[PDB]
Amino acid sequence: TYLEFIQQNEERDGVRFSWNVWPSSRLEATRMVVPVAALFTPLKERPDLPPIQYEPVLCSRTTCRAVLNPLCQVDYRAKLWACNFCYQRNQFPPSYAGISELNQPAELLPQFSSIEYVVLRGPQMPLIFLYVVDTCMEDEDLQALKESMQMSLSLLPPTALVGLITFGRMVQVHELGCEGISKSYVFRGTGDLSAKQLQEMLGLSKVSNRFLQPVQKIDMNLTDLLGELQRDPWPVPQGKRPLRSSGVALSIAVGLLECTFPNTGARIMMFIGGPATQGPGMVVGDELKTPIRSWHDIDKDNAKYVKKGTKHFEALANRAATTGHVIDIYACALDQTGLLEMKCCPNLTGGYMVMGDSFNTSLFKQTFQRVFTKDMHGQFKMGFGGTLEIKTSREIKISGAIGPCVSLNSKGPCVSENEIGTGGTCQWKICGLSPTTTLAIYFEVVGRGAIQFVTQYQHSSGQRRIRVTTIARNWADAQTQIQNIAASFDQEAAAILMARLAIYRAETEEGPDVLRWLDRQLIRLCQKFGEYHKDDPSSFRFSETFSLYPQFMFHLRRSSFLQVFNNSPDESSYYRHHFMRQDLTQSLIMIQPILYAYSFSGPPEPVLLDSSSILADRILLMDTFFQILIYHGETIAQWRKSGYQDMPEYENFRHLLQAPVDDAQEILHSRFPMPRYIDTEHGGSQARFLLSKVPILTDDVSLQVFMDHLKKLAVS
Amino acid sequence: AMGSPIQVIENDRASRGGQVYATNTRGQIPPLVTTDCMIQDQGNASPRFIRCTTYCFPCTSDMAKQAQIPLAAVIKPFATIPSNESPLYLVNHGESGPVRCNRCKAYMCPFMQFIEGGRRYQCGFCNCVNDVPPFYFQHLDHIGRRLDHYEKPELSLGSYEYVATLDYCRKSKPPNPPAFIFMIDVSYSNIKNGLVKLICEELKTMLEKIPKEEQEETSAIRVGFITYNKVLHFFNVKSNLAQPQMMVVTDVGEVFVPLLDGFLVNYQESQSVIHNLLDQIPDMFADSNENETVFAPVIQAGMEALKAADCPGKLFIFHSSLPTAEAPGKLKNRDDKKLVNTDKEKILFQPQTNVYDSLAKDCVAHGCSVTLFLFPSQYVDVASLGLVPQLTGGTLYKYNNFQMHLDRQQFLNDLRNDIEKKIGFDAIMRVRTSTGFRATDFFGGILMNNTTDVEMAAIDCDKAVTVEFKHDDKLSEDSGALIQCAVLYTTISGQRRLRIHNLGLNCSSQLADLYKSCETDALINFFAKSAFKAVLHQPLKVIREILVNQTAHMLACYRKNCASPSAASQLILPDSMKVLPVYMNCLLKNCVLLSRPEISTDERAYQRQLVMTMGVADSQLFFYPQLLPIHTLDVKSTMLPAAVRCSESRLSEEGIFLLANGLHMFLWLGVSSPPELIQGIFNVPSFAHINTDMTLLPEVGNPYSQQLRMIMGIIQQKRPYSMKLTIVKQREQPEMVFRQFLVEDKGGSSYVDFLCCVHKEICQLLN
Amino acid sequence: DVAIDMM
Ligand SMILES: [Zn+2]
Ligand SMILES: [Zn+2]
Repeated sequence: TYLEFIQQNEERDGVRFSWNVWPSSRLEATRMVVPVAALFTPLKERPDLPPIQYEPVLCSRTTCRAVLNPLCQVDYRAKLWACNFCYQRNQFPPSYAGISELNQPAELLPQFSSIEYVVLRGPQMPLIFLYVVDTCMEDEDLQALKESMQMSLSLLPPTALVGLITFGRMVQVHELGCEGISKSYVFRGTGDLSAKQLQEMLGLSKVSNRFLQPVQKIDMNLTDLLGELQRDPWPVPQGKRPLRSSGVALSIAVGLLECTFPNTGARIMMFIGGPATQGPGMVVGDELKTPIRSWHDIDKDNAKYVKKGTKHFEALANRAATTGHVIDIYACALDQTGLLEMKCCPNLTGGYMVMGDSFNTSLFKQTFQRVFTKDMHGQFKMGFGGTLEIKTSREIKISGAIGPCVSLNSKGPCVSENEIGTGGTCQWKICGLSPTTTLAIYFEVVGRGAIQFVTQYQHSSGQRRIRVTTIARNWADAQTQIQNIAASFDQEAAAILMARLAIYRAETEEGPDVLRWLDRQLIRLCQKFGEYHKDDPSSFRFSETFSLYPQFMFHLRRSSFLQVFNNSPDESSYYRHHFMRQDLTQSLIMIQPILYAYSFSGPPEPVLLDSSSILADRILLMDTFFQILIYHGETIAQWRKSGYQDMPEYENFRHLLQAPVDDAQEILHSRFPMPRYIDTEHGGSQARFLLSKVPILTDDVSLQVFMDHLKKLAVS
Repeated sequence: AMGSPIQVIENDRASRGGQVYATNTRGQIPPLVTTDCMIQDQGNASPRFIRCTTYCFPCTSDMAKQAQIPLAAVIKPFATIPSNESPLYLVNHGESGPVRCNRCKAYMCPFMQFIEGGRRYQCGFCNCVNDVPPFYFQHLDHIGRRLDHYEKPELSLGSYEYVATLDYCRKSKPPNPPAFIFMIDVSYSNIKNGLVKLICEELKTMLEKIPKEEQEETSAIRVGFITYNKVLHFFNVKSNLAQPQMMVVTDVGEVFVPLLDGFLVNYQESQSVIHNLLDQIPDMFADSNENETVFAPVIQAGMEALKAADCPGKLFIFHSSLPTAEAPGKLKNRDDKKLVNTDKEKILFQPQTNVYDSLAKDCVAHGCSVTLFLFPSQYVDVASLGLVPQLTGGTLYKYNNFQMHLDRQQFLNDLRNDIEKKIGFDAIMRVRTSTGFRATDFFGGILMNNTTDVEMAAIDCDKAVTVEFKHDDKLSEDSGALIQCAVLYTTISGQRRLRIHNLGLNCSSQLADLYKSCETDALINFFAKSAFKAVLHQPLKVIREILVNQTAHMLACYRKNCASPSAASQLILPDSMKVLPVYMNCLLKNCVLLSRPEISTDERAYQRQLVMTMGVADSQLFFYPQLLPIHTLDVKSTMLPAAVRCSESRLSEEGIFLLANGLHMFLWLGVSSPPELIQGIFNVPSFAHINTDMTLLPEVGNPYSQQLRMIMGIIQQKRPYSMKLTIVKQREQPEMVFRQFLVEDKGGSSYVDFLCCVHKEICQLLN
Repeated sequence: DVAIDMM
């Protein structure tokens, strides 16, 4: 079964390709409309694997340097191995002497295509956590935030260095450990500062500080300072917004680490309760009169800050990524915080982007501690300053990558001229990564082809490591195997890989021509792989291998991911942020929400994302990725308002109501960005949330019409 | 053979001392500042508040130009009045505020002639008629006395205060009580010399003696603390912190105060927290290895801090060396040899950058006064570091090469003294005159943007402003010349108040009257300040020339117009000017108007500043030291020995003398100095047994060491700075310095030489 | 008036 193949290769190598059999020629591949691409998760959970404690063993050819893998031919009685990528003959290291056909090194076993090594680097660095805290918020909020911060500080490793910076009208860099007096360096929240200037001003040397100290040494002090922390003193005049120097506070935080611990794992965690109102990085004026930019405003070019503010954070993001530091943004406010302008920070470094109403919500508190989830051994499921390199067979080339990363601009034979997304390299830097982090790597064609992924990173344990995954798919003659190729199609993967290219463009100088291109490709794919007689819509039928692709597109093109005008620019940035990170599974739910129906007549069963699914005697659980909604049908809504639930007679009815609630509870823990919850019913104020989720190829129409206009264009 | 300074000082004490000087007559000539008499107001202002170069002005401009006698007034608005003398009365004129002439704006005083039954009073300064406001009307009686006079101080007294109504206040709202900001230089130098700890430790004691009116129970003045070294360390001392917080600003260049609330608190309320911080500061920087410091930023900060609390204030800055750290006001080591006919010598006495002058304006603009306690040990560029405090109306205290086991007491005395000083804040002095003449020039620790308002961010009982007048028109030998000094200011309790000083001088068409009414000390005070201000504008040789020639001119005029016929071999000097030459020569010998050979620019700039603030008592003593013979002392039954001329000629190898100018106090010992005394004073048996380098207070002694300490105390009494004691062993010891204060000797020219010179040019004016 | 013989 091709399905088992897809499932087993993702579980083993955390890899999912659009096609699992590749066209042996650039031409037929070009008109295969969906590029040979792959959704790739470098640190996929793999508990069944030992960390193997020794260096990786690489090909001796400088331009190659591939890692010894199962695809390599080995001549034990000559202690040599041929590199499957460049054919170079290589010698083994002395410690391998015993190597034999029946007792071979783990890296050579098929079961170990995809394995982890444990580098003997030397500098065992402690994790660094720098809290950058906004103080312009109500006492409820700030108190909650202070509690959430204390909580995390308790989960940090004793060796981890912690740093605290607070801001409002001015920016404060706290000197910790300093007992008996407690001091801090203050700067104008109105002017920028370089890493040097800061190093000079803070009176620091070059390359534990008074600012970044051990958790096991500061605990008392920091936990005291946190608790004694009060909101920004400077009073706020009526009709005005507080003076929040978010842009400068972050700049000072980046600089602080840039001149003390460059090139080592670290999280710069900034919490904000409102928009930056005193740049650089300034997002909106201080007079409440003016509302924070909208998508319309920004389009009518009536947003005077967006370009300047964004340019600022972008600069910061590239510095931090270049320095190997991660930037997380936790923004909780009743209105926009400026995420749009700041997105590149957590987007470019693998940082987190968290939205919310107030830190004083279970939504936030929960989300924040999930950030510090530990593995079976009590270590954060966090990786730092990873370097990703991808080797490909000579018949293949790398177009580029789309996802949390930054190009290292490492040229080579594997790079392609025609680049996609973050291209022109065979190496990317991912400062922050988790077992979930997934990237889209696009390839280009120019017996099996092979690709290897090498991810070096700093494990939360301080242990330096290299994760290696080598895969090989079969080459195919498209003029004699179109079938063998079309059967290898992965519609779910293709769907997401394509959505990732569409969304990437939607940011670029490209406007609504996205839907256009997106639709043009759907049609082309239908034309090349659909069954049909020319000019006969009704005859069009897709193999079960493709049947769902058209529907995926239907839901993509109409998603908040490409139709921003119904959300604020912040939310839009938020959704995209998470989508471009996700693995296949979660990605699908994002693009096409799941809908389950509950009723007395049978167990819960997924149902069409259609109105037809909304029935009076049925309860619905709609799982978009960002929210979990439960909808009571008209009949059920009444029995509930009547109270039958309490009566001992209706034991079952009480269960029916609870069935969906129970499952919502599981998701409301298992899912990282904790989703918003919604309990509604027929005619409820919030039914809207469900109803809404339920030339150009078409417009705001139904899946049926969409399929019709599609079927007819595919056949002419 | 001339009448000596001592003889003149003594004769006046004999004829006028221990007698009541009632200021009831018009152009009345008062006793010398050197004479101790009791003063009773009675119409005209006390000679303690204001003295004049002449108490009879020449009637016309030409007459004035004939005599060339500068017409000026020395005014010490808040001079300390003796406990045995009547205090000032506070006059309140209600809602309307103090009654004033609609034209010249002079305040209601003994100089307003009430007419027409007492419904209209004609102003005594410009002759304009006014309408006695309703609430103030009162009946005249026989010749106008108005049955009020003796009952209301503003009608019968020369000095008194008025309550100021809101339109006398900034932004038309009641001002706030001032605040004291202590700023300590904590760079290496002051950490080592133990100054930082000294200041912090001692500060815990003195913060208690902070001034507060009797009408209140606790001072309305709050306090703030800061430390620095190229970087500023502000401290939060709110009355709700068990521990003080520290906020460091490194953005010198665009300095700012990182606080409000927590900076400037009631010392009583936040007592333990402040003390806490004070105990800490010394340790905190103990290991600091910083040597470079900033300066302008410090003043900039304190001012900014005050502007924010929207209150006037005073900065107590404790600095040690030349501020070289990069930042505005950065000072270089520009001490150059451009000083004799350089014609460019003035530049040495002016601040380096243009920032200091601006900072001074900003301070005055916000009623911020800065007082500087300086502890240099090498060049410091006083012309620069002292500008803001001079212009801001503050005080400069310099302790060269400070050493704890010696200067501790001198400094702690100055500091205590300064914190307890009676002081006004955010003040502006205006000097109105009667028709005919007007104030045209001012000299003092002041700042002026227009040509009538003397702005003093702070003013104290020691400061004196010297005011020069010029003829506007012609005066009447009948009305004479009137003067009204008015000072608007804010009190330590935050009250807007007006202090008034009225003085009526005589006027005359006769030159005899002009001279008969002069006061040498007053004239000397003017000339000194006038010359010292000129240093920053003209070649010293030009200044000295002007002085000598004006001196010869004044005397030549008297010779050719008043003096009865006498031989040409004689030089005639009016009684009023007997000792004017001696003093004039002293001014000319002074280091400020002299040159390079020894004496640092830092010493010249300093002295030049100290004089600018002086009153007549101070300048008299400064230019003519007091030399007291100690070996001939009468045992326990003393009262300060008779002074002896400032010349070596009056020193004896067998004697021991005391010389003081108000800043320095020298204890001179001759070689054949009686061992009996050297024992009863320095506790050691012989002359060769004393070590100069140990200039500390010697106690013990029963008859003498006590009788000497008694006089050293009485001398310091009325003196603002606590003098630096310096012991001098006769033959070839430090004595070289000492010799400088024997102003009658050659050391420039001697007293006789100068007399000889004046006569030559007086004869040159062939007559 | 004080007179002095300059001779
Ligand atoms: Zn190779
Ligand atoms: Zn008048």
